[PDB]
Amino acid sequence: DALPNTEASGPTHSKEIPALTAVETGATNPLVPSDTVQTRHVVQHRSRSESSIESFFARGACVTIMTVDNPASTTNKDKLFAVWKITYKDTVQLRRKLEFFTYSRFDMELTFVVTANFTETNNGHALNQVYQIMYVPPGAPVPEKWDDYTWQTSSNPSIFYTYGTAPARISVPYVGISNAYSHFYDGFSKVPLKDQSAALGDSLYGAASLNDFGILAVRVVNDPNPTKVTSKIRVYLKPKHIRVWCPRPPRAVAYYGPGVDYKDGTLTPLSTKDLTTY
Amino acid sequence: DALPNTEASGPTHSKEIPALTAVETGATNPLVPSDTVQTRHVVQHRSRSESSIESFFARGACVTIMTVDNPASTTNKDKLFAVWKITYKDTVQLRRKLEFFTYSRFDMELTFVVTANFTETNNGHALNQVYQIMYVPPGAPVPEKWDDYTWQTSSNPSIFYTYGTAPARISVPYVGISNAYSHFYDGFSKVPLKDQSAALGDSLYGAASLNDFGILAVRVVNDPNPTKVTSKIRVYLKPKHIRVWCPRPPRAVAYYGPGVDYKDGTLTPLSTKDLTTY
Amino acid sequence: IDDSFTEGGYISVFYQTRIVVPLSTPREMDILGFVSACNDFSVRLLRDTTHIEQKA
Amino acid sequence: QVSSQTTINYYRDSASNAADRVLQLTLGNSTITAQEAANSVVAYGRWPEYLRDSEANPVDQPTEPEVAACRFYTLDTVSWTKESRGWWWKLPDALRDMGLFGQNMYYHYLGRSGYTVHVQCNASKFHQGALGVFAVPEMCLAGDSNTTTMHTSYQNANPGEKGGTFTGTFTPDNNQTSPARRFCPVDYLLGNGTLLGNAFVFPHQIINLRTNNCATLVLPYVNSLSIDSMVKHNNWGIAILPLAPLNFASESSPEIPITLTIAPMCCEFNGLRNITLPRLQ
Amino acid sequence: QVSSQTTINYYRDSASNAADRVLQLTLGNSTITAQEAANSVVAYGRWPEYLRDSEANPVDQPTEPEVAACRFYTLDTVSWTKESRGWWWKLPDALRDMGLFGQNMYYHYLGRSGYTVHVQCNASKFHQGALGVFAVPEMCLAGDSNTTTMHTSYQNANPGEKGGTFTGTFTPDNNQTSPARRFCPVDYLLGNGTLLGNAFVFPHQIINLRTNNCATLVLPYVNSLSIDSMVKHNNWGIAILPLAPLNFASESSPEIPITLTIAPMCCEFNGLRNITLPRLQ
Amino acid sequence: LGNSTITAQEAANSVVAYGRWPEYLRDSEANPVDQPTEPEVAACRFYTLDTVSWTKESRGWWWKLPDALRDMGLFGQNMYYHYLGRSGYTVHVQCNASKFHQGALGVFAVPEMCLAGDSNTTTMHTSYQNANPGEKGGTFTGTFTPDNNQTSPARRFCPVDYLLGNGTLLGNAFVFPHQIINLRTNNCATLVLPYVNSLSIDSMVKHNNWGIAILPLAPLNFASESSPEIPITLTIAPMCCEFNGLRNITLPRLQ
Ligand SMILES: CCCCCCCCCCCCCCCC(=O)O
Ligand SMILES: CCCCCCCCCCCCCCCC(=O)O
Repeated sequence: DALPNTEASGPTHSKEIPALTAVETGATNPLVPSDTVQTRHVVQHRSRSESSIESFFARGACVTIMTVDNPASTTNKDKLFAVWKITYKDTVQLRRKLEFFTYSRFDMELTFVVTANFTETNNGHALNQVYQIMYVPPGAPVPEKWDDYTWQTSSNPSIFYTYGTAPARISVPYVGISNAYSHFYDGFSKVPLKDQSAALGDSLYGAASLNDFGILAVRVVNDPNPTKVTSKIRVYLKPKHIRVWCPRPPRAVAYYGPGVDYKDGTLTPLSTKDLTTY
Repeated sequence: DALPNTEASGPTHSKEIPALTAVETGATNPLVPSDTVQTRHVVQHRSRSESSIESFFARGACVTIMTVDNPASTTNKDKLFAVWKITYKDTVQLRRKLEFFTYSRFDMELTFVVTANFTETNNGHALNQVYQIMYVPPGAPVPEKWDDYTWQTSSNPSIFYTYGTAPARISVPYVGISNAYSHFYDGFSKVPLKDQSAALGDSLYGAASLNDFGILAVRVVNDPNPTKVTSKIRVYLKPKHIRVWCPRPPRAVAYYGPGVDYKDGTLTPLSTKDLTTY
Repeated sequence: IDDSFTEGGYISVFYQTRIVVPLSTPREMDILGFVSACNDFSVRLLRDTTHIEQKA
Repeated sequence: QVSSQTTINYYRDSASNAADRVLQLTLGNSTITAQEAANSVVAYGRWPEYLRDSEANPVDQPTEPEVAACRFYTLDTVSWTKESRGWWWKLPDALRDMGLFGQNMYYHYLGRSGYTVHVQCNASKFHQGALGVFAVPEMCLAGDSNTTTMHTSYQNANPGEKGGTFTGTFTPDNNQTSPARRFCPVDYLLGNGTLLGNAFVFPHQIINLRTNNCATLVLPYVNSLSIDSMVKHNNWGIAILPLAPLNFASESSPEIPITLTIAPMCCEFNGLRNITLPRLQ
Repeated sequence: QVSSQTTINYYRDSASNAADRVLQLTLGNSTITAQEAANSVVAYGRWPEYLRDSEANPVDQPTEPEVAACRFYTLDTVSWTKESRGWWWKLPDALRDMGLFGQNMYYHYLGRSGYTVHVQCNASKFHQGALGVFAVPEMCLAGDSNTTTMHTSYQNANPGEKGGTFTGTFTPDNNQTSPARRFCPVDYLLGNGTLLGNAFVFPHQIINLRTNNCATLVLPYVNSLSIDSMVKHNNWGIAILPLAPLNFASESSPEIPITLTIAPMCCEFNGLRNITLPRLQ
Repeated sequence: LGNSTITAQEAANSVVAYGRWPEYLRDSEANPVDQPTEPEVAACRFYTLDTVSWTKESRGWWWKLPDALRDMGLFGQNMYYHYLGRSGYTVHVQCNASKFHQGALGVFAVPEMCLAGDSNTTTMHTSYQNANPGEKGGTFTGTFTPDNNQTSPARRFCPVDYLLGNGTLLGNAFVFPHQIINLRTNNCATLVLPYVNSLSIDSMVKHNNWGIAILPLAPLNFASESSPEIPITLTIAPMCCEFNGLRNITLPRLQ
C-alpha cells in the first residue's frame, strides 16, 4: 500500500495550536510533519508490507535440538530416542517475537533438519539411517523403548525421514482448544479449597493445559550397527496465517524458564549515557 | 532487433561534405558507410540482443570463497565458521564488469556451491554434512561461536544445504537504501569539524554505508566427527533486471583494495608497438 | 546501526525562558519524554535483534 | 488463480496452503462525578458487551445480575508517600468480597465481565507529581525465587482488594526450607520483566496533578475464551506507578491518597453449584 | 503467458522472477560571451531541473536561492606552461567560498544543484595546443600510499577553488610515520586507474586553440540520491588535461592562462541549522 | 515562518502596524530594474535575539531594525551582499511571570526611530558604530548627561527614558504601533511591521527603517522582594524580504 502522501504546507497564523496536546488522556497525538513545519508536496512510494504480521513471522525459527543415537550392538547401552515436549519456550528469539502480543491464532509449519556423525575413534561403516518422528498428543502412550508397540503409529501421525534427502516438513492447523493460543496466563489450574489438604490444589502459577500439545518422539529406525552414530534433529517452526491480539512490551531482560521470572543478576538491560551528550 | 539496413549509394558531387567534422564539440560524428563510399543495398539481419545490459550481466560470477571446517572432537581446536562481509569487490571480473557504469539497480541471485574434503591422513568416516548459511543484516548480532543463540535464525533468513544435493540458490530484490547502488562514491561519511578532536570525523575516503549490506555466516551444523572435514562454499552472483547509469572507462591496471587505488609497479598496461608497423 | 553516512541528526531541549515558580511551591520540576512514529513511517528487511541473548 | 505481484492449492486441508475535564457516569445505583477528569479510555476501542450466541461455547442459561453487580465498588485507599513505587490490583480478584458480585462469581462456575475503573487522586495547585495507570491484560508477575519458576501460591498471587506493591529492588527468596512463594515485581521492570517505558502499549492513562485528578478506563473482556472461570483466571490487572515522585512546598513528607472505584459491566455467569470456599490466608 | 522466441511466475516476490562559434548566456546578474565557442554539451542530454515531488525524499520546504546563487563564479586562473599535465576541480567543493552559494551549502544540510561550466582559454593563430575538459561524475582519485587504501584526508581531497593537479609519474608516500594522505593521480591514468583515451566516455569537450577558445558543459545533477549532503559528497568533477602540448614560434617557454566560470543551476537546499565550520587546513 | 514556529498560550492578539501586511514589491511602484533575490524560507525565519534582565531599576531597551539582524543567519549575508533591500518584520516579545509578579512593559515599533546625541556642543554627531549596536541593543538612561569630553567625543546616544530619546514625551508614544505586556494578563506581544519608507527599496546597511523600544510602564515587583528579575526575549522574523544590486560584500567598521 502507498503510504499517505506528504501534502504541502506553508506559513500559518491560526489559533488551532495542534502542536500542543495533553498526554494525560490515553490517545496519542495524530500530529503530522505538515502541521509544525513548512512541508513540500511529496508523492509517497513506501509501503508497510514488509512489516505486517505475516512478513514479521514468515520465517522458520529453531525451537529445539533433539539428540538420538544408535549405539553399537557391541556396547550393551540401550538406544537413546528423544522425547521433546512441544513448545516454543525452549529458545528465546521466537519466544521473544511471539511475546510481543498476548494472544495468537497461527497455523504452524514444522521442518526437521537431521544431521549425523560417528563418535567412536573406529572409522567404521554405518548404512544410511531412517528416522521416525512421531507425534504423541496429550494422553497417547509415551514410547519407553525404541522397539515397543507404541511406535506402530496406528493413529499417531509420523514421518519417516531418510537421512541425506530434503529436510522433512509438515503443516498443521490451529490446534488450540481455546479460540487463541495463550502466550500468557495469569491464574492457576486448581483453586486451593479451604477444606482439603494443602498439597491438593497446589498448582504452578500461570500454568494451564492451554499449551498442552503433547510430545514429539524421534528414534533411529535402524537396528544398532557395530559403530555408534549420533544424530541431532533440529525443528524449525514457521507461523502461517498468523493473527495476533493485545500487544505487549517486548522482553528486556533474559528469560528464565517458562514463566515471566527473571534471575537475580540479569536486571540491568540499559547502558550508560550522559544526559547531555550526543 | 534488425539493425538498420545498409542503403545503397552512388557517385556524388555535392558540397555538404559530411565527412569533415569538428571533434571540439562533444558530439560524435553520426557518419555512416554510405556517405564516404559507394555502398550496395544490404538487408540487415544482425541484432544487438546479445550485447544488451541483461545479456552482458546474465551470468553468475564467483564473488568469494568461504572456508568452514569440522575439526575432529579429538582435537580441542574450535570449529571454524566463516563470516564474509557481502561485497562484489573480493574478485575482479565481476567488479570490472560492473565498474563500467557508475550506478546500478539490479536484483540479485546468489548460488552456493559447496565442496568438502578430508584433511587428516586417517581415512575415517564422516556422515553427510548439513551447512547453515545465515544472512546477518547490518546491526544484527554476529555469531561468535558455532553453537550460540544467534544461529536460531529467528529473523535472519537462512538456508540449510545438505551436501551432495543441487547447489543452493536464492533471489533478492534491490536492497539499496539509495535509489541505485553506488559503485563509486567521491566523499566521506564524516566532515572533520574545525572545533573537535582530529580523530573524530576521520573517515576513509570514498567509504560510505551505501554498500553496507551486512555479513553472511556459514557453519557446519553437524557436531564434530572423529575426523576433520574441511569445506569451501563458493558464492556465484547473477544480476537480474539490471539497469545501469553513467558509463565509465573500464579499469586498465590491476585493482588494489576496495578503492580506486593502484599499486606502484602496476602502471604499465599497454604493450610495445612501433608507430609504422602493421 | 549507528552509522556515519546515514546519520539521523540531533535533538536538544533548552530553556528559552526559565521556569518561574511562586513561593511555597516546589523548585524542581520533571519532564518526561515520549517517542513515536508518524503515520508515514515504514521499515523493511527483517533481521534479528541484539537485545536478547540465549546465554549458553 | 493467477495473482498479481499462478497459485494452485494441491492439499485439501487449509493448513497446507502457503502464506473533556467534566465527567459524570452512572452504573446501577452508583454515580461518579469528576470535574477535572481528562476524558476516558475505551481500552482497545471496544465497549463491554454481553456474550453473543454466535460465539457462545456453553449452553446453560446465563445469569446476568445487571444492577445488583454492575455497580461502582470503591476499593480501599492507599497513601502515595514520596518513597512509594506503585501498586497493582488483579481483576476480578479484587471484587471477590464486594457485594453480590463476589457471591455470583463464587457460586457460578464460568463468568465473564468488562470493567470500568475510575482512579481518583486529587492534589492542590501547589502539589507536584504524576501517576500512570495501566490496565495490563493477562498481567503476570515474576516470582521471588531464582531456584524455582512459576512457584507462586494462590494466596499470595491474589491479594484481593488490598492489592500489591512494586518493590524498588529485586531480592531473592533465599529461604530454601519454606519458600514464601510470593511475587517480587521490580518497579521499573513492571514485574513481567519488560521495561516500564514501553508499558504505554497497554491501555493507560496518566493522572498529572497539574492537569487532571482522575483517570477512567473502560476495559472490555479480553480472553482466549469467550467465558472462563473467574476464581482461577484474572483477566485484567491495574498497575498504578508514579512516573514522577510527589513533591510539595519543599516538604519531605507529602502524602495524598489514591482511591479506585471499579464497576463490572455486562457481567454474565454460567454453571451454578455449591459455592467456592477457597483458601486465601 | 506464452511468449515468442510458457512463462509462468510461481513466486509472489518480483525478485524471484526470471530475466555554432557564437555564444552568449546569462545566469542571474552574470553574462558570459564567447565569439569562438564550439557549441555546448548538455551532459547526458539532461538539462538541470528542480526536484519534482514525484521523486522527493525529504519533506522540508526547499530554499532555492535562485538569482543569488545561480551566478557565474570565475575560479582562479592557471598557467598552461608547456610542461603541465592537467588540473582537476571537484564540485560543488570548488564553490564553497564563492558568494552566497557557499553560505547556503554550509548552512543547509542537504543540497542538490546542476552546473554550467565555461572553460576559457584563448591563444593566437600562431599558437599550437589542445585541451580536453571532462566532467567526471563521482570522480574518485587514487591515493599516494601503497600500504593503505582509501586513506586520503578531507582537507587534501577537497582543495577548494585552488584545484588539484595531475602528476606525470606515480610516487608512493613512503613516509610511514605521518602519511600525507594526499591524492597522487597519474595524468594518463586519469587518477581513477583507467586510461585517458577512454575518458571520452564522460561528458567532455575539446578546446583546440586552432578552432575554439571556449568549452561549455551543462552538467545535470546525477546521484544515487535525489538530494544529498554537499559538504560530504562531491557529485561531479572537472578534469582539464592537455591532449597536445602547448607550442608557439619554436619558443620553449610559452604560457597561456586557463580560467573556469562555474554557475550553479536549479540549486535547491533543505535542512537548515547551525553553520558547518569544517577543518580544511 | 519557514522552519521556525512560535507558540504562546497567553498572547493578547497581534498588531498589524498601520493595518498593512508586508508585501513583495509590486512592479507598479518599482524603481530598480534588476531581478530581485527573495531568500524566502532561508531568511524569513524567527531569530531570537539575546535575552535581557528586567531588574527593578531598569529603564528600557531599544533595538534598531534590520541592524539587529545583521549577524543572524543568511539574512545578514544577503543584506551585506545586496545593495538595496526591503523587508517587513514580525516581532514577538516574550516575557513571562508568575501570577504573583507585578509589572507592565510597553513595546513600541518606532518608525524612522532617531535618538538624541550626548553632546550639547554638536548635533548629529553620533558615529555609525555606536548608533548600530547590533543584536545587543541599547538602553534608555534615567537622566541626561552631556558628553563633556571635548577632546575625543564619545559620539554616543544618550536617550532619556521618559522623553523616549527623540525629545518627545513617552505618554504620547502610543501613537506608534504598540502593545503592552501586562504580566497579570499577557506574557507576549506580537507586532507585524510592514515596510514603511519614503523609498520603495533602500539600502539596509545605512537606513534602519523601524525600531523597537521596550520601556517598563510600571516597575517590576514581587512579594515585597527588592531584587526581582525576569528575562525578556525578542524573536524577529523578516517577512517578504527582497534584495537587489549584488556585489562585493560590505565589511563595515563596527568596533
Ligand atoms: C512428527 C511428525 C508429525 C507431527 C505432527 C504435528 C506436530 C505439531 C502438533 C501440535 C502443534 C501445536 C503447538 C504449536 C504452537 C504453539 O505451541 O504455540
Ligand atoms: C544466506 C541465506 C540468505 C541470504 C539472503 C540474501 C543475501 C544477500 C542480501 C544483500 C545483498 C545486497 C548486496 C548485493 C549487491 C551489491 O553489493 O552490489
